[PDB]
Amino acid sequence: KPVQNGSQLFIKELRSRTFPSAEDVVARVPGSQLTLGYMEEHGFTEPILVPKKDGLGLAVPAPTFYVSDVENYVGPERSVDVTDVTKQKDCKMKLKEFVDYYYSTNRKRVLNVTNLEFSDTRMSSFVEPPDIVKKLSWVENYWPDDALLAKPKVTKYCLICVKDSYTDFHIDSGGASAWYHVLKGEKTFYLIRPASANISLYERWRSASNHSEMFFADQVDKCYKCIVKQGQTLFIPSGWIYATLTPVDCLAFAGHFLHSLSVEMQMRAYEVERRLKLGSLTQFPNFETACWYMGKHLLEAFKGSHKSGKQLPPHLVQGAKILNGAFRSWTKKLAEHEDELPEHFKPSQLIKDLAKEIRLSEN
Ligand SMILES: O=C(O)CNC(=O)C(=O)O
Repeated sequence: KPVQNGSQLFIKELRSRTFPSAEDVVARVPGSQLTLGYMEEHGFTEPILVPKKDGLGLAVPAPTFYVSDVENYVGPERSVDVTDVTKQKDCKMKLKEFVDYYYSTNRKRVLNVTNLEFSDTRMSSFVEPPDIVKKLSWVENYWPDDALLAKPKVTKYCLICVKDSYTDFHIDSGGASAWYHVLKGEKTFYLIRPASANISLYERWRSASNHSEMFFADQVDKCYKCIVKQGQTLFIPSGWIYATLTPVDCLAFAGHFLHSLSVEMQMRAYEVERRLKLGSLTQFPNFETACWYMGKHLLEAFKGSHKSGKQLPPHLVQGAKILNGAFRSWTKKLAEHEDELPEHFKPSQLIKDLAKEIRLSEN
Protein backbone atom coordinates (compact mmCIF):
# COMPACT_ATOMS: atom_id res chain seq x y z
CA LYS A 1 0.00 0.00 0.00
CA PRO A 2 1.77 3.15 -1.36
CA VAL A 3 0.26 5.86 0.88
CA GLN A 4 1.09 9.56 1.11
CA ASN A 5 2.27 11.24 4.30
CA GLY A 6 -0.63 13.20 5.77
CA SER A 7 -3.33 11.20 3.97
CA GLN A 8 -6.36 9.96 5.92
CA LEU A 9 -5.10 6.39 5.54
CA PHE A 10 -1.62 7.33 6.71
CA ILE A 11 -2.97 9.17 9.75
CA LYS A 12 -5.24 6.21 10.44
CA GLU A 13 -2.24 3.90 10.42
CA LEU A 14 -0.07 6.35 12.36
CA ARG A 15 -2.64 6.51 15.18
CA SER A 16 -2.50 2.72 15.72
CA ARG A 17 1.28 2.34 15.49
CA THR A 18 3.33 1.81 18.63
CA PHE A 19 6.21 4.08 19.65
CA PRO A 20 8.58 4.09 22.60
CA SER A 21 7.23 6.58 25.12
CA ALA A 22 8.97 9.92 25.47
CA GLU A 23 9.17 9.00 29.14
CA ASP A 24 12.57 7.72 28.16
CA VAL A 25 14.11 11.07 27.06
CA VAL A 26 11.78 13.97 27.92
CA ALA A 27 12.27 15.49 31.37
CA ARG A 28 9.25 16.72 33.33
CA VAL A 29 10.27 19.87 35.19
CA PRO A 30 8.26 22.37 37.25
CA GLY A 31 8.38 25.88 35.76
CA SER A 32 10.48 27.29 38.59
CA GLN A 33 13.36 24.85 38.23
CA LEU A 34 13.87 25.60 34.54
CA THR A 35 16.63 28.12 35.24
CA LEU A 36 19.78 29.15 33.39
CA GLY A 37 21.55 27.03 35.99
CA TYR A 38 19.44 23.97 35.17
CA MET A 39 20.01 24.48 31.42
CA GLU A 40 23.75 24.99 31.86
CA GLU A 41 23.96 21.96 34.13
CA HIS A 42 22.13 19.69 31.69
CA GLY A 43 23.17 21.31 28.42
CA PHE A 44 19.70 21.37 26.87
CA THR A 45 20.26 18.19 24.87
CA GLU A 46 16.87 16.69 25.63
CA PRO A 47 13.28 17.91 25.25
CA ILE A 48 11.71 19.31 28.40
CA LEU A 49 8.02 19.13 29.25
CA VAL A 50 6.67 21.67 31.72
CA PRO A 51 3.24 20.35 32.71
CA LYS A 52 2.05 23.48 34.49
CA LYS A 53 2.71 27.06 33.42
CA ASP A 54 3.35 28.41 36.94
CA GLY A 55 6.84 29.79 37.45
CA LEU A 56 7.70 29.84 33.73
CA GLY A 57 6.95 33.55 33.37
CA LEU A 58 4.93 32.45 30.38
CA ALA A 59 2.03 34.77 29.69
CA VAL A 60 -0.88 33.48 27.69
CA PRO A 61 -4.59 34.23 27.43
CA ALA A 62 -7.14 31.96 29.14
CA PRO A 63 -8.36 28.79 27.37
CA THR A 64 -11.56 30.79 26.91
CA PHE A 65 -9.63 32.39 24.00
CA TYR A 66 -11.12 30.96 20.81
CA VAL A 67 -10.14 30.90 17.17
CA SER A 68 -12.67 33.67 16.52
CA ASP A 69 -10.74 35.87 18.94
CA VAL A 70 -7.49 35.23 17.09
CA GLU A 71 -9.24 36.41 13.95
CA ASN A 72 -10.34 39.46 15.94
CA TYR A 73 -6.96 40.43 17.36
CA VAL A 74 -4.75 39.36 14.42
CA GLY A 75 -7.07 40.75 11.71
CA PRO A 76 -9.51 38.95 9.40
CA GLU A 77 -7.87 40.41 6.26
CA ARG A 78 -4.35 39.33 7.17
CA SER A 79 -2.72 37.04 4.64
CA VAL A 80 -1.95 33.60 6.09
CA ASP A 81 -0.06 30.49 5.03
CA VAL A 82 -2.32 27.47 5.12
CA THR A 83 -1.17 23.90 4.77
CA ASP A 84 -3.51 21.46 3.09
CA VAL A 85 -2.44 18.48 5.15
CA THR A 86 -3.60 15.71 2.85
CA LYS A 87 -1.94 17.24 -0.22
CA GLN A 88 1.14 18.33 1.70
CA LYS A 89 1.05 21.57 -0.30
CA ASP A 90 0.91 25.14 0.98
CA CYS A 91 -1.36 27.98 -0.09
CA LYS A 92 -2.29 31.48 1.06
CA MET A 93 -5.65 32.87 2.09
CA LYS A 94 -7.27 35.49 4.31
CA LEU A 95 -7.44 34.71 8.00
CA LYS A 96 -11.21 35.19 7.87
CA GLU A 97 -11.46 32.57 5.13
CA PHE A 98 -9.46 30.01 7.12
CA VAL A 99 -11.65 30.89 10.14
CA ASP A 100 -14.78 30.37 8.08
CA TYR A 101 -13.34 26.96 7.26
CA TYR A 102 -12.40 26.23 10.88
CA TYR A 103 -15.97 26.82 12.08
CA SER A 104 -17.59 24.74 9.33
CA THR A 105 -19.53 21.74 10.64
CA ASN A 106 -18.61 19.65 7.62
CA ARG A 107 -15.00 20.48 6.85
CA LYS A 108 -14.13 18.59 3.68
CA ARG A 109 -10.49 19.66 3.93
CA VAL A 110 -7.78 19.21 6.53
CA LEU A 111 -6.16 22.61 6.89
CA ASN A 112 -3.74 24.08 9.44
CA VAL A 113 -2.12 27.41 10.21
CA THR A 114 1.29 26.84 11.76
CA ASN A 115 3.34 29.78 10.43
CA LEU A 116 1.30 32.66 11.86
CA GLU A 117 3.73 35.07 13.54
CA PHE A 118 1.73 37.68 15.39
CA SER A 119 4.33 39.99 16.93
CA ASP A 120 3.02 42.80 14.70
CA THR A 121 -0.66 42.54 15.69
CA ARG A 122 -2.83 43.52 18.66
CA MET A 123 -2.64 39.87 19.74
CA SER A 124 1.09 40.26 20.47
CA SER A 125 0.62 41.76 23.92
CA PHE A 126 -1.46 38.76 25.03
CA VAL A 127 1.53 36.46 24.74
CA GLU A 128 4.95 36.49 26.41
CA PRO A 129 7.50 33.65 25.88
CA PRO A 130 8.86 31.77 28.89
CA ASP A 131 11.52 33.66 30.84
CA ILE A 132 14.10 30.90 30.25
CA VAL A 133 13.71 31.52 26.50
CA LYS A 134 14.35 35.21 26.94
CA LYS A 135 17.42 34.30 28.96
CA LEU A 136 18.87 31.89 26.37
CA SER A 137 17.92 33.70 23.17
CA TRP A 138 20.74 35.26 21.16
CA VAL A 139 18.38 37.77 19.53
CA GLU A 140 16.94 38.92 22.85
CA ASN A 141 20.35 39.31 24.47
CA TYR A 142 22.63 40.44 21.68
CA TRP A 143 20.60 41.97 18.86
CA PRO A 144 20.61 45.72 19.61
CA ASP A 145 17.26 47.48 19.92
CA ASP A 146 18.41 50.18 17.49
CA ALA A 147 19.74 47.80 14.81
CA LEU A 148 19.18 48.73 11.15
CA LEU A 149 18.40 45.10 10.32
CA ALA A 150 15.00 43.90 11.49
CA LYS A 151 14.99 41.29 14.24
CA PRO A 152 14.12 37.77 13.09
CA LYS A 153 10.35 37.50 13.17
CA VAL A 154 9.98 34.13 14.88
CA THR A 155 9.18 35.02 18.47
CA LYS A 156 5.38 34.56 18.71
CA TYR A 157 3.53 32.01 16.61
CA CYS A 158 -0.14 31.09 16.81
CA LEU A 159 -0.89 27.55 15.65
CA ILE A 160 -4.38 26.41 14.67
CA CYS A 161 -4.62 22.72 13.82
CA VAL A 162 -7.77 20.72 13.11
CA LYS A 163 -8.37 17.15 14.23
CA ASP A 164 -6.31 14.67 12.20
CA SER A 165 -3.81 17.28 11.00
CA TYR A 166 -0.15 16.28 10.54
CA THR A 167 3.21 17.99 10.13
CA ASP A 168 5.87 15.71 8.71
CA PHE A 169 9.40 15.25 10.09
CA HIS A 170 11.58 18.33 10.00
CA ILE A 171 14.40 20.11 11.75
CA ASP A 172 13.50 23.68 12.63
CA SER A 173 15.29 26.28 10.51
CA GLY A 174 18.67 27.34 11.87
CA GLY A 175 18.78 24.38 14.22
CA ALA A 176 16.72 26.69 16.36
CA SER A 177 15.27 25.52 19.61
CA ALA A 178 11.53 25.85 20.26
CA TRP A 179 8.89 26.21 22.94
CA TYR A 180 5.31 25.10 22.25
CA HIS A 181 2.44 25.83 24.58
CA VAL A 182 -0.85 24.04 24.08
CA LEU A 183 -3.64 26.42 24.98
CA LYS A 184 -6.52 24.14 24.08
CA GLY A 185 -6.74 20.54 22.91
CA GLU A 186 -3.64 18.39 22.52
CA LYS A 187 -0.74 17.79 20.15
CA THR A 188 1.32 14.66 19.67
CA PHE A 189 5.04 15.05 18.96
CA TYR A 190 7.22 12.36 17.41
CA LEU A 191 10.74 13.07 18.52
CA ILE A 192 13.92 11.77 16.92
CA ARG A 193 17.29 12.50 18.53
CA PRO A 194 19.83 14.35 16.38
CA ALA A 195 22.52 11.65 16.46
CA SER A 196 24.93 12.11 13.53
CA ALA A 197 23.54 9.25 11.37
CA ASN A 198 19.99 10.41 12.02
CA ILE A 199 20.79 13.84 10.68
CA SER A 200 22.48 12.32 7.68
CA LEU A 201 19.47 10.02 7.12
CA TYR A 202 17.11 12.95 7.46
CA GLU A 203 18.96 14.96 4.79
CA ARG A 204 18.92 12.08 2.31
CA TRP A 205 15.22 11.57 3.06
CA ARG A 206 14.25 15.20 2.75
CA SER A 207 16.17 15.42 -0.54
CA ALA A 208 14.69 12.22 -1.97
CA SER A 209 12.21 12.79 -4.78
CA ASN A 210 9.50 10.67 -3.16
CA HIS A 211 10.02 11.56 0.49
CA SER A 212 6.30 12.32 0.94
CA GLU A 213 5.69 8.61 0.38
CA MET A 214 8.23 7.49 2.99
CA PHE A 215 7.64 7.45 6.73
CA PHE A 216 10.96 8.79 8.04
CA ALA A 217 10.67 7.25 11.53
CA ASP A 218 10.98 3.86 9.80
CA GLN A 219 14.63 4.66 9.14
CA VAL A 220 15.74 5.32 12.71
CA ASP A 221 16.19 3.19 15.82
CA LYS A 222 14.04 5.31 18.15
CA CYS A 223 11.19 7.75 17.48
CA TYR A 224 9.68 8.88 20.77
CA LYS A 225 5.98 9.71 21.16
CA CYS A 226 5.20 12.72 23.33
CA ILE A 227 1.63 13.89 23.96
CA VAL A 228 1.44 17.53 25.01
CA LYS A 229 -1.89 18.29 26.64
CA GLN A 230 -3.75 21.50 27.38
CA GLY A 231 -1.80 23.93 29.52
CA GLN A 232 1.47 22.11 29.02
CA THR A 233 4.64 23.50 27.48
CA LEU A 234 7.30 21.58 25.52
CA PHE A 235 10.83 22.83 24.82
CA ILE A 236 12.56 21.18 21.87
CA PRO A 237 16.37 21.36 21.69
CA SER A 238 18.43 22.27 18.65
CA GLY A 239 18.51 19.75 15.85
CA TRP A 240 15.80 17.32 16.93
CA ILE A 241 13.90 15.88 13.99
CA TYR A 242 10.20 15.89 14.71
CA ALA A 243 6.70 15.58 13.33
CA THR A 244 3.31 16.20 14.87
CA LEU A 245 -0.21 14.88 14.72
CA THR A 246 -3.21 16.71 16.12
CA PRO A 247 -5.79 14.24 17.60
CA VAL A 248 -8.34 17.00 18.23
CA ASP A 249 -8.79 20.65 17.25
CA CYS A 250 -5.83 22.41 18.81
CA LEU A 251 -4.74 25.99 19.50
CA ALA A 252 -1.10 26.57 20.48
CA PHE A 253 1.56 29.26 20.74
CA ALA A 254 5.23 28.85 19.87
CA GLY A 255 8.52 30.65 19.25
CA HIS A 256 11.99 29.80 17.95
CA PHE A 257 15.40 30.80 19.37
CA LEU A 258 19.16 30.35 19.16
CA HIS A 259 21.40 29.95 22.19
CA SER A 260 24.99 29.27 23.15
CA LEU A 261 24.37 25.74 24.29
CA SER A 262 24.07 24.43 20.73
CA VAL A 263 26.41 26.42 18.46
CA GLU A 264 27.62 23.23 16.81
CA MET A 265 24.19 21.76 16.13
CA GLN A 266 22.82 25.12 15.00
CA MET A 267 25.53 25.41 12.33
CA ARG A 268 25.08 21.77 11.37
CA ALA A 269 21.35 22.26 10.73
CA TYR A 270 22.07 25.45 8.87
CA GLU A 271 24.46 23.58 6.60
CA VAL A 272 21.97 20.79 5.98
CA GLU A 273 19.42 23.44 5.25
CA ARG A 274 21.58 25.34 2.76
CA ARG A 275 22.24 22.05 0.94
CA LEU A 276 18.55 21.08 0.67
CA LYS A 277 17.80 24.54 -0.77
CA LEU A 278 14.17 24.16 0.32
CA GLY A 279 11.65 25.93 2.55
CA SER A 280 11.90 29.70 2.02
CA LEU A 281 8.70 29.85 4.08
CA THR A 282 9.57 28.66 7.58
CA GLN A 283 13.18 29.84 7.30
CA PHE A 284 14.92 31.49 10.23
CA PRO A 285 15.39 35.01 8.87
CA ASN A 286 18.79 36.60 9.40
CA PHE A 287 20.28 33.52 11.08
CA GLU A 288 23.67 34.76 9.89
CA THR A 289 23.19 38.24 11.36
CA ALA A 290 22.35 36.68 14.74
CA CYS A 291 25.60 34.72 14.47
CA TRP A 292 27.52 37.98 13.69
CA TYR A 293 26.11 39.69 16.80
CA MET A 294 27.11 36.62 18.84
CA GLY A 295 30.61 36.79 17.41
CA LYS A 296 30.86 40.39 18.58
CA HIS A 297 29.61 39.53 22.06
CA LEU A 298 32.10 36.66 22.22
CA LEU A 299 34.99 38.91 21.25
CA GLU A 300 33.75 41.25 23.94
CA ALA A 301 33.73 38.42 26.49
CA PHE A 302 37.20 37.10 25.61
CA LYS A 303 38.50 40.62 26.19
CA GLY A 304 36.70 41.07 29.52
CA SER A 305 38.45 37.80 30.34
CA HIS A 306 41.75 39.65 30.58
CA LYS A 307 40.36 42.19 33.04
CA SER A 308 39.00 39.33 35.14
CA GLY A 309 41.59 36.63 34.70
CA LYS A 310 38.43 34.55 34.57
CA GLN A 311 38.83 32.35 31.47
CA LEU A 312 35.79 31.54 29.31
CA PRO A 313 33.97 28.22 29.80
CA PRO A 314 34.99 25.57 27.23
CA HIS A 315 31.63 25.52 25.39
CA LEU A 316 31.89 29.24 24.56
CA VAL A 317 35.48 28.91 23.39
CA GLN A 318 34.39 26.00 21.20
CA GLY A 319 31.48 28.17 20.07
CA ALA A 320 33.97 30.86 19.08
CA LYS A 321 35.89 28.38 16.98
CA ILE A 322 32.72 27.26 15.22
CA LEU A 323 31.45 30.78 14.53
CA ASN A 324 34.84 31.95 13.36
CA GLY A 325 34.91 29.11 10.85
CA ALA A 326 31.46 30.10 9.62
CA PHE A 327 32.54 33.80 9.48
CA ARG A 328 35.59 32.97 7.35
CA SER A 329 33.29 30.91 5.18
CA TRP A 330 30.87 33.80 4.60
CA THR A 331 33.47 36.44 3.76
CA LYS A 332 36.04 37.40 1.11
CA LYS A 333 33.95 34.83 -0.77
CA LEU A 334 30.22 36.14 -0.89
CA ALA A 335 27.64 38.44 -2.44
CA GLU A 336 24.50 37.41 -0.56
CA HIS A 337 26.22 36.84 2.75
CA GLU A 338 27.00 40.55 2.80
CA ASP A 339 23.26 41.28 3.03
CA GLU A 340 23.14 39.78 6.52
CA LEU A 341 26.15 41.68 7.88
CA PRO A 342 25.24 44.25 10.57
CA GLU A 343 26.14 47.91 10.15
CA HIS A 344 29.63 48.92 11.27
CA PHE A 345 30.97 45.38 11.21
CA LYS A 346 34.50 44.77 10.03
CA PRO A 347 34.30 41.07 9.09
CA SER A 348 38.06 40.76 8.51
CA GLN A 349 39.05 42.41 11.78
CA LEU A 350 36.59 40.43 13.94
CA ILE A 351 37.79 37.11 12.49
CA LYS A 352 41.45 37.93 13.21
CA ASP A 353 40.54 39.34 16.63
CA LEU A 354 38.69 36.14 17.55
CA ALA A 355 41.32 33.75 16.20
CA LYS A 356 43.90 35.48 18.40
CA GLU A 357 41.67 35.39 21.43
CA ILE A 358 40.90 31.72 21.01
CA ARG A 359 44.65 31.22 20.66
CA LEU A 360 45.32 33.03 23.88
CA SER A 361 42.71 30.95 25.80
CA GLU A 362 43.91 27.56 24.73
CA ASN A 363 47.34 28.70 25.90
O1 LIG B 1 3.60 22.12 12.80
C1 LIG B 1 4.65 21.87 13.45
O2 LIG B 1 4.63 21.02 14.36
C2 LIG B 1 5.89 22.63 13.22
N1 LIG B 1 5.77 23.93 13.86
C3 LIG B 1 6.74 24.99 13.62
O3 LIG B 1 7.85 24.71 13.15
C4 LIG B 1 6.54 26.30 14.34
O4 LIG B 1 5.97 27.28 13.78
O5 LIG B 1 6.82 26.35 15.56
